[PDB]
Amino acid sequence: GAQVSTQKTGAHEIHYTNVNYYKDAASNSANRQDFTQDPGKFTEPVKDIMIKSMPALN
Amino acid sequence: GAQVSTQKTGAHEIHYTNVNYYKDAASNSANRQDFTQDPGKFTEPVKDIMIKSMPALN
Amino acid sequence: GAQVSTQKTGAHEIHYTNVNYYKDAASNSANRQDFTQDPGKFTEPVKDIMIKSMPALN
Amino acid sequence: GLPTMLTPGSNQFLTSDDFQSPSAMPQFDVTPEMDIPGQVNNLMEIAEVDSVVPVNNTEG
Amino acid sequence: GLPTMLTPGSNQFLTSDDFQSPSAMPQFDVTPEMDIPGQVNNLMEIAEVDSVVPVNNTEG
Amino acid sequence: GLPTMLTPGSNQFLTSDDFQSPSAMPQFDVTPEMDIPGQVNNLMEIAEVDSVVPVNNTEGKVLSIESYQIPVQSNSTNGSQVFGFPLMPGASSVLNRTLLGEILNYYTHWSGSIKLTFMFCGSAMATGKFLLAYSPPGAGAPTTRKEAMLGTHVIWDVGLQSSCVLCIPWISQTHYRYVVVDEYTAGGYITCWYQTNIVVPADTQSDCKILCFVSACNDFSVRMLKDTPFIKQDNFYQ
Amino acid sequence: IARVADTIGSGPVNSESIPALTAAETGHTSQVVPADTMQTRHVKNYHSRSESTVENFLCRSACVFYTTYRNHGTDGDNFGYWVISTRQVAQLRRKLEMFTYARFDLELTFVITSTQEQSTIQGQDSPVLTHQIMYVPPGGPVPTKVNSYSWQTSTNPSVFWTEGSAPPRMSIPFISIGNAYSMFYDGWAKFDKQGTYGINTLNNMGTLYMRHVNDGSPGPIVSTVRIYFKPKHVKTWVPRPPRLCQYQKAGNVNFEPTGVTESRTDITTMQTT
Amino acid sequence: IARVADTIGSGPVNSESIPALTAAETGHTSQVVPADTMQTRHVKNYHSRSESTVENFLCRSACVFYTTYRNHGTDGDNFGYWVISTRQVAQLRRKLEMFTYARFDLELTFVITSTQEQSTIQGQDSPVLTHQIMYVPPGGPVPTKVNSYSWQTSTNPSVFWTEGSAPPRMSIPFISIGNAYSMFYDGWAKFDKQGTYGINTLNNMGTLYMRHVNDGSPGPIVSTVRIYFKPKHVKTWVPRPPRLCQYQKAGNVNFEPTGVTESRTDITTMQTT
Amino acid sequence: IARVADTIGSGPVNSESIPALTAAETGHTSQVVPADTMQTRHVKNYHSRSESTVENFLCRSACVFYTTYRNHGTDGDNFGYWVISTRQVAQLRRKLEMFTYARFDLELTFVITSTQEQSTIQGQDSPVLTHQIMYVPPGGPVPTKVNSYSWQTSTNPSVFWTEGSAPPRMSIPFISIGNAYSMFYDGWAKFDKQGTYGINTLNNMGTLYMRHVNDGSPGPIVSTVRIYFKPKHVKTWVPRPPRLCQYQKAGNVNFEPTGVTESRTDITTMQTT
Amino acid sequence: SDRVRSITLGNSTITTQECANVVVGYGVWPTYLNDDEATAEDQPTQPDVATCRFYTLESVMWQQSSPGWWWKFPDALSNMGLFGQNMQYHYLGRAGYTVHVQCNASKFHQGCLLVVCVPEAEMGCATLANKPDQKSLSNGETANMFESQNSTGQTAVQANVINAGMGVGVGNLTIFPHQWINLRTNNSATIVMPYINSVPMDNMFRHNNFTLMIIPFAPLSYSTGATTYVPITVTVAPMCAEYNGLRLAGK
Ligand SMILES: CCCCCCCCCCCCCCCC(=O)O
Ligand SMILES: CCCCCCCCCCCCCCCC(=O)O
Ligand SMILES: CCCCCCCCCCCCCCCC(=O)O
Ligand SMILES: CCCCCCCCCCCCCC(=O)O
Ligand SMILES: CCCCCCCCCCCCCC(=O)O
Ligand SMILES: CCCCCCCCCCCCCC(=O)O
Repeated sequence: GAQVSTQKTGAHEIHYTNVNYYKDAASNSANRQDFTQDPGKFTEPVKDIMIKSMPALN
Repeated sequence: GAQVSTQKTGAHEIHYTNVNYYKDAASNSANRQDFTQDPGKFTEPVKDIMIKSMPALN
Repeated sequence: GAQVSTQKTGAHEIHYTNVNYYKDAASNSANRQDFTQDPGKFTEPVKDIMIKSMPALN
Repeated sequence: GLPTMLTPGSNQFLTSDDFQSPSAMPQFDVTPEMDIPGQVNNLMEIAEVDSVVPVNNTEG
Repeated sequence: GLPTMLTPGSNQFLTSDDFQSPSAMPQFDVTPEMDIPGQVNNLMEIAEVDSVVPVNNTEG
Repeated sequence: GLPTMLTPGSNQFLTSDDFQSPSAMPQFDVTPEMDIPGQVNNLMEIAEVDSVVPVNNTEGKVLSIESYQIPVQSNSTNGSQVFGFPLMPGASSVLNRTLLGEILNYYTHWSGSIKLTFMFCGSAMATGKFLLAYSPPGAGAPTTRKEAMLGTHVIWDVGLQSSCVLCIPWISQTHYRYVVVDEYTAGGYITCWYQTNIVVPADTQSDCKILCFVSACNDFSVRMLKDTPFIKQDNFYQ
Repeated sequence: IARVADTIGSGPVNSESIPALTAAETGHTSQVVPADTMQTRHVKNYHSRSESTVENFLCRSACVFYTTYRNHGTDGDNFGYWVISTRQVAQLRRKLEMFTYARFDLELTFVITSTQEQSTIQGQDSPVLTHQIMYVPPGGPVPTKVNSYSWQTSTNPSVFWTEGSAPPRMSIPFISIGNAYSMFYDGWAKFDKQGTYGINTLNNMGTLYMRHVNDGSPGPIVSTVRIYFKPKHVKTWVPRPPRLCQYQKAGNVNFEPTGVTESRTDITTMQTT
Repeated sequence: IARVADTIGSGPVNSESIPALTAAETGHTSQVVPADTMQTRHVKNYHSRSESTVENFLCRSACVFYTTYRNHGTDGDNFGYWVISTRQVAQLRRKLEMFTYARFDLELTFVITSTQEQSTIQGQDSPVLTHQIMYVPPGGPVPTKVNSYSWQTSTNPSVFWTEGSAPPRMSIPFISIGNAYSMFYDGWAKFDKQGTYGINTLNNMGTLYMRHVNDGSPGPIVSTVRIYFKPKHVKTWVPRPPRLCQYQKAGNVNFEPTGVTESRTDITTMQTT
Repeated sequence: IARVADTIGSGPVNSESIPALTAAETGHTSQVVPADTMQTRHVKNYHSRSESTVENFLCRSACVFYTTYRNHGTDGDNFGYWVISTRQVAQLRRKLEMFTYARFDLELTFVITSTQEQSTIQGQDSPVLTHQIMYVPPGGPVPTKVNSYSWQTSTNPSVFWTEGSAPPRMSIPFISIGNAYSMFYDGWAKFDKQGTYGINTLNNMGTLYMRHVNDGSPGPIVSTVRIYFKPKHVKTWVPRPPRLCQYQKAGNVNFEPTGVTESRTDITTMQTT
Repeated sequence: SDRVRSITLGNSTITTQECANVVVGYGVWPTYLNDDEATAEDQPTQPDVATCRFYTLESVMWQQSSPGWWWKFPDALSNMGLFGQNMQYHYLGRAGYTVHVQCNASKFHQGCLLVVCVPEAEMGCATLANKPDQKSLSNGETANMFESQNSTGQTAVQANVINAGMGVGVGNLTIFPHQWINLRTNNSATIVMPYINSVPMDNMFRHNNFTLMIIPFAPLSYSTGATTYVPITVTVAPMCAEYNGLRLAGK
């Protein structure tokens, strides 16, 4: 049970291996590459869709 | 994910193994065997081909 | 790239494993079991075959 | 045992390292996760929100 | 990291050990080997050669 | 845990080791690479470029541009020498400060053939023939043109093509040589003589200049990195 | 990949669409890009947001407290204790308090250093020191002396450490009784609203105890233990404005009123700063 | 394989082809081999250029600075700092400056050594020392005392190290805002051209801070930290002539004019040297 | 398998074949086995020659030199150096000199030990010592002081070592410019035959430099470094008779004439010995 | 033959009957910045004819004791037509250059000039503590002269030609794209320089970042009665010039 993942490399011109040693999931290392984004919660929390090009208010 | 490469040995009369441990590509070891050569940039930067046996200037 | 070889054991009534870690062939361990023998260079350097049972000189 | 060689950086505490360590509380059963509103995964989701600018930040 | 236990013989210098060590000159390109006459692979090839015996090794 | 035994070399700092270490800045996103002109992958691509040689590095000339200028003039005798220096690209002061020699001083061993280009920077009405000779070691340095033509040489005829190349072939008993001066790895002697005279018409300058360039051939190579004796320091630059 | 958006090419416009005009009263933050109010070129942006994730922003070891204990004591009374909290330091407290709720595992690290004290007890030749950090969860028996029975640690987790070696480290899971750690609490502890008000109501994490396992030598010695927290496997909820005023207490959010920003000369001075 | 070219066999020649004659005015470097001006034999050359690659030429640990800090101080004011640069040493500066642009990762190593000072504080028996190197990027809060709050290192990367163990080492990626590190800059910092001129314009790497994590003991002690840089994963652009004159300053390329080479007696003396 | 030959069975003989008679003038060494001059039985010999290979005979760590350097010095001038050679010790020199040519890689190991010196500088409490061995190949800049710029080791390979840990070790490849290391050289360095004659002509290996990286403490200290060579991956050519006379110099093979063996009473005395 | 050559850029043309060849940078012809290399988002300006054309600088006079000259670019073109105009109104810029140095003689004249383009040619001051002032580094359209002796001055540049103002060996300058004007061989030298920098675009007023040096390695020489006025004219043309960041004019 070894996990081969992709290292953090540069763009515009590379794997590491991981084995878990302990029985608890808290003993693992950090989730350094959990890239998720949902900004709509805070920037567009309104009920109606509010298209950009249209006027906000009639 | 283990990489078996050829060691540096002598010519005229031999592998090592590599595993990456860290998540960043900068944590890796040096590229000791990146043998590339393009001397034409500095020694023949002229526009025309300039064949050797021919006279350089007419 | 692991090499499984036969250990040195006794005769008349047993493997070890080897992995290379470094990029240079000089970093390896010694060739403790390179058993080759050619004594004829020093003990029979003569031009003619010189069979044993025959007289050396006529 | 397995022959090993210690390399530079052994026994050092680098505050930004990713290693595994033993749990002081083995087999602990954490509370079940709950769906809370307003989860943040990136700090750029906070910078992308409007905030008032004190342009008239004069002395008084 | 990987949990490991140190065993007796650690940090000892035994003059007849077979280990791998780092090269102080990385990527050095050695001279090409040459076919020299008289290569010796075993010391028993030297003992199997005749040599004169000083049988008359008296005092003078 | 896994039983392990520590071996010699543990906790040692060898300045030429290849190991992996943790990044103090995890997940850092480097700037995107750009296509810049003039990428260098090998230092031998720099040594293979021509560079002017200060052949006239005499006591007063060395602090001036006249170090590079090799004086040639019209003579009344025959067979005179123009210059001469030893084939020591790493140790000779005639060569160790060029692009080729500056790179050699970072290394302990060299090998391969050398090129010596000569540009005739005189008038267009001037004419001359020159004997560019190389002599391997074992006998002394040649002292006359009769002794230089026994060795490796090229007779240079000046004309529309202003330059000429004397290729110093690799003739040694070892595969490499020492950058430092050593009697076991002597290199030989480079000499230039007059194969004829500098013949010039009236109202022209009899005195001319010649330029020397030195660059490595495609079989040139270096070995055993070291520090240079060229740069020094007494205390930290503030 | 937390890769940012590419810039799209845009030419001249003349139409009824009004991307620049909006109503900020709606609470909606406008999604205008530069390609809406000017002719842009095409840019393939390779920049990534990998470093502003909440895991990377928070996964840094930070010192949260240090205390001192001696070897001689009286009588004694030469040991250390810390009631665990994340609010006694300014730096880590402000990062954790950018959110209202957080769930994470911890990486706990200790840095123990010993100092020789002024005295006339020459000559001193003291063997290596060994320290014992004991964690007592809420309700367990507390050490009263430096040699009391509680140090047996039959069920209480303890780490023993000898000086000169790597600093000790262990992982702690998410241990709260709630579904998330609270950085902020806007209620009281008692139902009648008397008593403690605020985040101190939920602070029941426990206590750490430190001592020398060695018997005290003639030469006086004082040791200081630095605790370092590192959040791991993070999940944050409800971000809030960063703390502007300087902290005063650990139990509450009491502050001294502070200006909104640094002032400048006038409304048009470009010397900012 | 960075294998050099084999030598080809060549016999006598008599023709119109003129490989030895050329025009050096063109800027083209002639590609003449020895097989063009003499009868050569065939040589299978097995020599390789593996050691002159820019990675191997540059991938050597080099000391770039060392500074000292004490344990007593006043008041104090017993800590060290270094504004990071690669131009305070002659040896590594000349290697990096053979190119105009370089991109690489670094391997950073420290060698910390402590020395006992002259005093009459007998007798001294001091426990092992622990050092803390903190890196403060540009703009972050600076340590003002040896015990100030900035040493908490909530977000600033720091390495803790106890004496007697392996020298600490960590990797740094390529961190510049440009697409390449500049060894040379031929402009000013301000648009009006007043102010700093040259490579100092682009020096904004940060600062390192060092201290003893231990409290000071009675016996005086001074520690020196040696920083070592090792370029990794190198890419170089636009090689330039090696520095001939001895360096004078770190911020600029100011020099004292030097002769082209070592002089000799005359144009024909073979005693060189 | 380096297994020796089995003994074949042989009965009585009466014939013209003469295996025991030969001509030693031919230079041929007779290949007579015991089965040619007596009735032998059959013996399955399981003895092997695995221990007399040139690799096993030579692959033993051997001390080749040790030198001392101090911490105080003047002024200073407290550092060590060794011009590398294999001919300053008797034991390893005689093994290597059983052959005329050898090609091998080396395993280099150091054993550094420090000693306290007589003084009245009480009291002394000195932190752990760190040593730096620098290797300067031929032509490189030499250290002139214990703190000169050459110790930066920008390109020169150096190993840093703290006391109390495993002795440092590194591998060196085969580095000669010839196709083999020469143990013996029967020529001069200059073509006119003036100057150095013999194996010293080819000795251009380099020099090692040692120092304390620590600043000197009040208490005097002297350290000694022992260098150990271990041939690896060996290839030997042209064996020659072992050295009979005791060595005198390192550069040459000069000797004092010695008897062929130990003498005995007469030609028939069995008391040998 | 290969000695003749013509170069047409914009409404300008240069003919040469006695040249050597064209040296093209590091083998790279100048091009426009691509979408995957760009970082500035606004649509760039490309005049493409009014700016990418030939401009002739101020001529110098080769004398028997002239150590050499140097120009900084694009500071030399900062007042040349519409190329200088776009530089003033824009924050960012980008160009490559065709450089044509021209010096003719009488076939009885002798002397060899080194013509080289040095990228990022940072120059040292004559006083080690100070920095060279703005005018000593680049006089714009006028050449700054090398000296054949040590320079003096608080803000002066160390213009001793043996180190070329940079602290290097002047004979080692052939590592950069260079050419030679040898009076017996050719009367001109031309180099095509691509845009070289650590960023895709830069400010054209606070950065150069290449210098043009003209150093006589063989001095000018002639017999009495020959023409003694031998000038060297420099004609540069920006190639593929584009601009970003329009605003009010300056500097
Ligand atoms: C032997 C060492 C064991 C120590 C175990 C320590 C466990 C204590 C819990 C630490 C987590 C506290 C986090 C609270 C967060 C908050 O209040 O905002
Ligand atoms: C705890 C240790 C962390 C230290 C991190 C140090 C990062 C500083 C950046 C080093 C690279 C500087 C290279 C500049 C090259 C140049 O200017 O030519
Ligand atoms: C930091 C340590 C590096 C030291 C590198 C030492 C390399 C020196 C060469 C050793 C081999 C010499 C063998 C010569 C054999 C002979 O002369 O017979
Ligand atoms: C961090 C790099 C770890 C390298 C691997 C060392 C640990 C042992 C790996 C054993 C792999 C087989 C186990 C499995 O089946 O998953
Ligand atoms: C430098 C030599 C490293 C030797 C290997 C030790 C590390 C563990 C190897 C585990 C191999 C399986 C992982 C994988 O699938 O790639
Ligand atoms: C000396 C015994 C070494 C034991 C093995 C430890 C090193 C890691 C082995 C990894 C094996 C997989 C690598 C490979 O594919 O060759």
